[PDB]
Amino acid sequence: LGRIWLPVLIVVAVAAGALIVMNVRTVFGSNPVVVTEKTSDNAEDFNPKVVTYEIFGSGSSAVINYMD
Amino acid sequence: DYDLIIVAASALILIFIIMMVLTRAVVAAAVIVGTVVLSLASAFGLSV
Repeated sequence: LGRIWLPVLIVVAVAAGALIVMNVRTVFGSNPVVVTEKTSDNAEDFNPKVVTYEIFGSGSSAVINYMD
Repeated sequence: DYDLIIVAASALILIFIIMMVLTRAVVAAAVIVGTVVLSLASAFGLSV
């Protein structure tokens, strides 16, 4: 392999250098923004507790104030 | 940092290829490269 050893080794070295370049060149950067994760709850109305106000008396009418 | 790594690797490989082509020997090129690298470390130390 007197006339074969040189070009093969040249190609091997070129491939190794190209691989290293392709990796390290792309390693830089790649972190421009930060996006936080979202964890919300299910907003549904199943079995809601029911509150009832009742006003009654011997009078005809009344003035009522209540807290919703 | 990344550019220093890239430059060192590419320059070493290219210089090794050129020396191997010119001197037609592998061990001679390896010796040249290794000695230059050692001198490089000493240079960094002195400059620092």
